[PDB]
Amino acid sequence: IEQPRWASKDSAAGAASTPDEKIVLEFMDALTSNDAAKLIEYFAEDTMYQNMPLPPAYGRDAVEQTLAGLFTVMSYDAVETFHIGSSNGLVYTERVDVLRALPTGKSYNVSVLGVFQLTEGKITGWRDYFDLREFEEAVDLPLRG
Amino acid sequence: SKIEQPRWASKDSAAGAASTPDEKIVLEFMDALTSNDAAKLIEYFAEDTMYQNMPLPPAYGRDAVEQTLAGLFTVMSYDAVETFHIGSSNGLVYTERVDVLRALPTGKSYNVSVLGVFQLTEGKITGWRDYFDLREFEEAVDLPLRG
Repeated sequence: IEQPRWASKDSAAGAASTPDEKIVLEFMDALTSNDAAKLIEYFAEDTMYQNMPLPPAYGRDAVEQTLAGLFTVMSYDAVETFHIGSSNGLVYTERVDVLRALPTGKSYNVSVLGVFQLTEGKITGWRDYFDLREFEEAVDLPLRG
Repeated sequence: SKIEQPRWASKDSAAGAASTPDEKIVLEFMDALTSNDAAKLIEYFAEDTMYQNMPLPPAYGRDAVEQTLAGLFTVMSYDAVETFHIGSSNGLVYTERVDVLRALPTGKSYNVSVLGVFQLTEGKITGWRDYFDLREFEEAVDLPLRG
């Protein structure tokens, strides 16, 4: 994967400085496992999940339905984290997701900046920011259209 | 014109406010965004800086950054910048906001969900990278900016 001009090679910024940062870094290694069963155990029952160009999931049940649904048509082949920071109960990861669109077998590097809210070491919020359209026209999978 | 705060926005009262010096810089820069002045905004930048709204190409050095900002203000006006979350670590500042944008060609407005990262040394911006869904904004205000 690409390590951009702007991504500092002070390779921490980039490592976990707080326990939450270590949880978020752990969570994203579970991402490449591609099973929403293992991922959902990091969530509190009162929680959210929203890839922002798509509609949000609220509560633990809805989050599982969305994660699972994603894995029905896509796969994480790699998650690369350049910058990880945290203030005020919030973690921020500026990373790159390597996604294989399952129905078309095609792959893409999604540049993504995410925010996680943790509460007693449980994810109470997860919001991924990126351009949905450039993912779609690159892997032929219009996830909204 | 007015943003209502989403139900997921952290209720920690500090999350909303500037938690460090770097953060209040980045917060004030955000208000200068409503000045729609690339020459005013370019002030906040160290000169070995960069800028990238992430569905668009990166601009490196203040040269491009001011010019890139300049080209955007040709078809766009920031009406408002509502910052829900702001935090910092290891020299970077992150803002989770809503940008109330208006297309000068069509007059239409759309509130764009942004997570931005600002790289700060100096007290001067050395990197600024906005993440958001571009297609959503374009369709909404009818102003193709990539297609």
